[PDB]
Amino acid sequence: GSEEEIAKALEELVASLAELKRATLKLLVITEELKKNPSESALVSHNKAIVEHNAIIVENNRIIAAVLELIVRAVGMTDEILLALLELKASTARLKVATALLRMITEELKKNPSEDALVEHNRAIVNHNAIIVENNRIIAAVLELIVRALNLTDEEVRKALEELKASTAELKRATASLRAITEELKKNPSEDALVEHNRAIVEHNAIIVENNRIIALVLLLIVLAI
Amino acid sequence: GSEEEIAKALEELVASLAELKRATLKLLVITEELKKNPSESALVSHNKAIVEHNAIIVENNRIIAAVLELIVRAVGMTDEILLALLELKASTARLKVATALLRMITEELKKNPSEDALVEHNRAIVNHNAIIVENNRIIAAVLELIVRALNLTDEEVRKALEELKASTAELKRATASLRAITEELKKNPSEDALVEHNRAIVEHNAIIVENNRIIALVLLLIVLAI
Amino acid sequence: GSEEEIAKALEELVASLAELKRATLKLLVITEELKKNPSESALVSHNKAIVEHNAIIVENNRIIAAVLELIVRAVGMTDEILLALLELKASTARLKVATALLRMITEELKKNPSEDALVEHNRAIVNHNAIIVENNRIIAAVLELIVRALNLTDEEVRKALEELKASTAELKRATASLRAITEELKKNPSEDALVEHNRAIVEHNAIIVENNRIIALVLLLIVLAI
Amino acid sequence: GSEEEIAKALEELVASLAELKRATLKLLVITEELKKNPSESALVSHNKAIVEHNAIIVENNRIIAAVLELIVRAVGMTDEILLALLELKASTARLKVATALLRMITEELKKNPSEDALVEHNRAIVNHNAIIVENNRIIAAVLELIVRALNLTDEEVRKALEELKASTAELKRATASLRAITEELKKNPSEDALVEHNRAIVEHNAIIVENNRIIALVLLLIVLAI
Amino acid sequence: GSEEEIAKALEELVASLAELKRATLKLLVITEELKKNPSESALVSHNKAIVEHNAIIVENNRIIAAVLELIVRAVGMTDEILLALLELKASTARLKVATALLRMITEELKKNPSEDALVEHNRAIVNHNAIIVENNRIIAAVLELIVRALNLTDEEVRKALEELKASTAELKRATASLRAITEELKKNPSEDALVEHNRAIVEHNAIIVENNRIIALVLLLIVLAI
Amino acid sequence: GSEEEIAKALEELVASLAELKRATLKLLVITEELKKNPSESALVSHNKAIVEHNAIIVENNRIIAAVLELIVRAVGMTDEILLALLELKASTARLKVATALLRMITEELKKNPSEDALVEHNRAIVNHNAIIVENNRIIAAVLELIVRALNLTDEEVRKALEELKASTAELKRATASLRAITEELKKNPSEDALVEHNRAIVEHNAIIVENNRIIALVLLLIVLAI
Amino acid sequence: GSEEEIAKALEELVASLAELKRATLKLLVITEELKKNPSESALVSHNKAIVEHNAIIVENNRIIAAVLELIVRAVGMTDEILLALLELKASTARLKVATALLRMITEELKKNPSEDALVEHNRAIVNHNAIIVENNRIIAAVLELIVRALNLTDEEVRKALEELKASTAELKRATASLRAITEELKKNPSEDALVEHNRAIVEHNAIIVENNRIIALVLLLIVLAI
Amino acid sequence: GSEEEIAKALEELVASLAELKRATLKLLVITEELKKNPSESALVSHNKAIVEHNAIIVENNRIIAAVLELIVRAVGMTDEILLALLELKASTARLKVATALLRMITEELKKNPSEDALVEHNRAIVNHNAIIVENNRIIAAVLELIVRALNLTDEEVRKALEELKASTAELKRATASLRAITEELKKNPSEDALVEHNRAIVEHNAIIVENNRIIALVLLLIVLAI
Repeated sequence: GSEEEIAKALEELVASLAELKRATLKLLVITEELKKNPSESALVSHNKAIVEHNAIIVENNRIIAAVLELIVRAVGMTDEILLALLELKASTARLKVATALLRMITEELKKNPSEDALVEHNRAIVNHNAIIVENNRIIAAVLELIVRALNLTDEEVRKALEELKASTAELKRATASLRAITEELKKNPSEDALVEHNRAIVEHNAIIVENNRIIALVLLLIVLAI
Repeated sequence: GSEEEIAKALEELVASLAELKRATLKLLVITEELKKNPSESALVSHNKAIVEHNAIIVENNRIIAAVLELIVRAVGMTDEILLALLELKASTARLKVATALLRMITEELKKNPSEDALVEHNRAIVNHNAIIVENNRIIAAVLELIVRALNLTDEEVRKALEELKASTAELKRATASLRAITEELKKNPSEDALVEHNRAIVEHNAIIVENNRIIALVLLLIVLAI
Repeated sequence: GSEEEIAKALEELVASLAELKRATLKLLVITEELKKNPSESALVSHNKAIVEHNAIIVENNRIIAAVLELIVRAVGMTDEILLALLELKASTARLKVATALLRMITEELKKNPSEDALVEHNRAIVNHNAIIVENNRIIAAVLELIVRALNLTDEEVRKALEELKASTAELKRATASLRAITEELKKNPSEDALVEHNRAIVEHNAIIVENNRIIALVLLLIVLAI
Repeated sequence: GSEEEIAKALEELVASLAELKRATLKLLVITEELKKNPSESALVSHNKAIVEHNAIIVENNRIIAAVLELIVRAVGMTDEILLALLELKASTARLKVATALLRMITEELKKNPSEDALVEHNRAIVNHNAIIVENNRIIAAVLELIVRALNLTDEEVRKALEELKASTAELKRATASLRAITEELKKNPSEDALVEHNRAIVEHNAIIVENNRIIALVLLLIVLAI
Repeated sequence: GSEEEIAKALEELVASLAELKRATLKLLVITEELKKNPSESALVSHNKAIVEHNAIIVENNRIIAAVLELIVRAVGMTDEILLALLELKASTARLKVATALLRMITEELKKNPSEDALVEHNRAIVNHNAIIVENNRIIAAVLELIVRALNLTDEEVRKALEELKASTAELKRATASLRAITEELKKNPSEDALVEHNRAIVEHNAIIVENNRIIALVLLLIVLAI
Repeated sequence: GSEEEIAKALEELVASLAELKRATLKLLVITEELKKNPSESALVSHNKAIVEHNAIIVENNRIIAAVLELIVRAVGMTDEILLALLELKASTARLKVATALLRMITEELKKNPSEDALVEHNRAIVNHNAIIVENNRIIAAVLELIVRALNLTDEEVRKALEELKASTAELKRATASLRAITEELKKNPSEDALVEHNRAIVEHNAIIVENNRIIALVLLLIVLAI
Repeated sequence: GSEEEIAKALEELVASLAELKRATLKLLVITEELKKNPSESALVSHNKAIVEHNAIIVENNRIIAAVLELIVRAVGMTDEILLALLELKASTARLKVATALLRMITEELKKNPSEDALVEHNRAIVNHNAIIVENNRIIAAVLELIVRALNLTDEEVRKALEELKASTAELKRATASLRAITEELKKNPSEDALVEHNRAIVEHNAIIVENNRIIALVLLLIVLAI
Repeated sequence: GSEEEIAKALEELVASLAELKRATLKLLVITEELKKNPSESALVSHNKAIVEHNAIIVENNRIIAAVLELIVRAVGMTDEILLALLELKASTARLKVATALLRMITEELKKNPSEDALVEHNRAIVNHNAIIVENNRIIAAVLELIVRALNLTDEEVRKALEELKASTAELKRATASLRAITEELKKNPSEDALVEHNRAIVEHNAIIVENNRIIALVLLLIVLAI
């Protein structure tokens, strides 16, 4: 795209980041309220709020993928870039699918809530997040390839990629930990467990938001360096 | 006011009536959903929907009081009209107060829901409706006075007033019936009772909406007859 | 307004006239279908179609009043013009009120239809039309005053005013005739009467549409002569 | 506008000219058919075809006015140009009004044809054409001013302006002649006269089409010279 | 564009070149027939054939400009390239305008032919050709810039550019010669002159076709070298 | 644009200049307070105030670029002007990008402040300013071209351009000096250095504000001279 | 506009005239104080007071232009009136521009005062005044046209226009004289010259105030005569 | 308005009447002093006192017009009343305009007094009074209509209206006489004439004060009768 398109889309990206931050703060609020005064309708409303937070994350990742396609068309594709963009477009579609899946089981839970339904819903949230994580790993791989293809020497870019690789390994570890406690919950579901689990989910989402911040710093540094 | 003001306000009134009808249909839907698949979070969400429906009714009654004030200033006050308008303005303020009361105990229920809280909330809904009923009786008394003061001979107006008086006596009977089953619920609260009770509430609200329709026909006939 | 505004508004007027003609043809169709195969749901749907046709007529009269206000501001007010425009604005508001009244009793009929309700609805249609007639008389009086104030000597204009005065006296006679058969129906209501009556209504509406055509010719001739 | 807009609009102009020529040929055909086998339905259909031909001329003049506004914004306004463009915009609106007037009396004739209605319709066609003529005189005055403002020395332009001034004086004379035979017809209406008159109308329209051709040559020469 | 678009468009270009060659051969035929048996209707038909040949050249130049825009978007704009492409787009629009001008004066000649009209038409053909020449000079300048911007070392490209620069200077000389004999004809118009002149026109068009062949060799060599 | 648009936009420009001056005074205040009582939270708040001051500068440069686009469309583009405006539009987008980058690392510093983060933030402020400088150099080159294209002989304009060229060379020198001390700080970071550095930043911003004042004097003189 | 709008705006005009008179008296005071005790800070403060006086004059001329637009819309435009109002709107925008220019060089003088800066400031005041003069000449030409268009025979109006033409020619002569002494000062700048010059400026402003008084008498007479 | 508003405004009216009486006595004093010891500065100061007396009359008429607007809104408008109130509001604005005109030529006289200026000032006073007279005639017509609309049978009101009509005819005669001697003065201006004229002015003002007294008695009787 043109510099006007790229710049406009980065303004939309930073707007989406501000909205994502605000939603993360709100989710932390309702997580505290649930911790202090846990109840069945509180659990249902908290889960629905988590679903809307995830939908904001998905829109953030869509805008990032759009910006990257404009950036790569600016610089030019390469073999490894083209294979990573085909992987990115696949993961984007898989995410839209899992987003619809999550929203539909959310509506089932809202209509007919029960503890078993909360367990199933939490496990489906953990699978949706694992798909977001894979989307972020592919986006990070694309940015790694774009920087290596440019041969960009900016120490600000190298520093931001060291941050992005650290955030990616941290996000893998947090994803594994969340799948582990999810398998615990599935074995021993209880309201106290549902609360501890939703807490760990909110920590995982916070780590994903940090990942999206680092990704946005890499995009901004690249767009300045080209 | 001028004929433009009255006509504009009647456009706002008919818009509010269409909105009220739409909300009544929606409320009947969720009442059926609650009847078929009753649950605690369904009860909480149903009660919150009743609160938003009542807020729409209150705005309808506010617009009616505004129209009547413009109509009476058009025709001129009289002793009994002025005394009924002072009674109307008092009842309007009492309704704004009870509306805030209901919204605040609604937020308490949403935050900390339980069966006892649902009973208390249903009793406060029944008191809010009883205040709406008194508001409608005073508005009907005002229209009765305006027509008798004009000495208006239109048989369409007399017919609509016979409808309005029948609807008013019906609304007294329905209010008494709802207070009776409310005193039963308070004595013997149960989920099955909470469901049967919310059903009776929705029937009472439907009768109030019929009353507001007849009231709007009387206002339209009066504004045409002057 | 400016010549661009007036011309645009006359394009809107001629568009509304084409729509009105199309609706009149459609209404004649359903009148024939009702005559051939009369039934209760056919009666209800015919009345609802008459209500939508009347709403189109009312929008036509609104556009005519707008155009006349722009024309008079173009030429300049005069004592009799200003008094007639205040009479026109009053009749416009009264018409918006009666339009809402009719739509609301239409919804009552649709929801709770019966032969008595059809009679009451037909009488309310006849009153709505009588208000349309008064709106047309005031609009014709305004155009008579505008032409006399300009002192316009065009024989095409004089001819169109002879047509407009003939159409106005014809419309008074037709209105009286329709009120007469309405008083018959109210005395002796029957399905055969409801059919004959709805036929006479549709004839009356056709005469109103002829009046609106002549009115539009007068506006076009005036706007060309200034 | 940009050179792409001007070129596109001149392609639209030449397309409209080809369509206008085709319509003129068709109109000459039906004029001959009417001359050979004159009849009432032939007269009505011939007049309706004249109305559609005039609508094509009006669209041609709208496109010419658009092109001139883009051309003048290209060169820059001047006092006499701006006053002539305000005269052009007024004449454009007056023409849209008379076009709607003509179409509506056309529909009246088609619906209720008679010899008197044919006379009135032919006279209204002659007035519509006289308005087209005034539109063309203003467009020619604008082009005269644009060329004199540029101080353009091209002998091809001077030749085309000598053609345009000759065509304009010819069009004044032909318009006067057509108004003269129209006043004859109005005095002595007969089918033989209606036929001879429609023939003279079609000759007048042909002269207007020649005027529009010369106007388009002037626009093309100007757009090449800037 | 993509390699599929570029290749398809070059297939369209070579198709247009074959069509242009065929048309040039046909035009030489009718030029000989006119030389052997010159006559007024032969002159008119020959001129119309020249107009259709020029229209084919114009379509060829449109396709060349399209291909160049796809090629430059492939390589990237540069200051001098962007300024030459804006000059090219201007010349393209000027050519579409002059093409319409020529077609319209062609139709005037066909309808009302005379020796004076043939002289004027031949002079307008010579001006149209001079515009084609300027279009070709700009296209050649664009290709010169594209090759210099790539820094392309292919001796086949350098050879084709030496041919293109020689053809361009030859085309300037031939254009000047044709304007000289055109000024003679305008001074001393005669049928023998019209024939000798149309012969010189056909020679000039043949030189333009040679220019378009060399241009196409440069485009093909560039598209292979990138 | 019209004289109203240009004048309104220059009123917005002078309003932005007054706001920029006020912000510069405020920044000098807090710079002194930091010098007298330096502390980590004082450093963080000072840096955030510098970021808001830079955002005001960026809005000032956007309004200047808007005015220049209206001015050039008033006079007409030229080759060197169009190339400089494309350079300006690119630099405008690059500035919006770097502005978002700065705001995001500002939020990172505010959330997780430390001395290392202050060093990195100061280096990013110096890069943002260097981009503002490049924006101002391009704007000055554009104004130089507009004046030379008009061939404007006003001695007031020549004087203001000698001021603008002196301010531009001064701004280059100050930018280089600030990058030099930034490389010192990066080598030897300390609180005392951070303070001395923020002082030099504020001096650099003051020089940019002088540049924007001279630019506005040139725009005002040009708009009067056209 | 309506009689209320015109009258209100004339109340604003007479208020602005009273304020202008008061400011002229104050400026004469400080002019005398400067003459008696001339000094650099006295010169700076006197010049700033002259700038605020000129800003009051500019607001006076804005209100006058507003009133004239309401008056002409009351009576109706004409060709020469419309061209003079376009000239007035242009001069109004040019004045707002020169007003901003003056205020900004005023702030430059206040911040960095010197004898050279005082000379430059006085020359810019003289240019600002020359623009005020042109604004007043255009306003007087508009009033001359409005009166001639009305064909107003009132001897009070003719007398006031003879006064207005005399004041206008006097203002031209005074403007030329002030430009002459300005060219002296620029040639031979000295504190004694700066003082003598500021004296001549204050005399010129007094003559402008007399012009605005006569203009207001003409507006009042016209508004009474319409 | 309310009875409190009407009563308060009538208290303001009676206060203004007392002030008007006091001012009339003072003006008679200075008229006598001028008669005994006539001189140019006595003439100037007397005229300025007449201007302040006229300003008091204008404020009296404003308060009366306010009271009438409250009274008519109390009773209700009618066709002739509404047309007279529009005439009253117009005359009120025209009077505010002529009041400003008089005050401004008063300031011109005070600043630059001379015998010619005194004559011109006296003629402008006589025109100002003629506008006051027309204001009073319109106010009397409004009161005549208000009383006739009420159909008020009070003999006190009929008597006061016979007084008001006599005062009105007397005021017409006195106005004509004053215009006659004003036309004498304009023909034969002299100090002895200026004195005799100011005397006749003071007699006219006394008649206006009698008119305002009768008008206020009629308002008081009406407000008691409603």
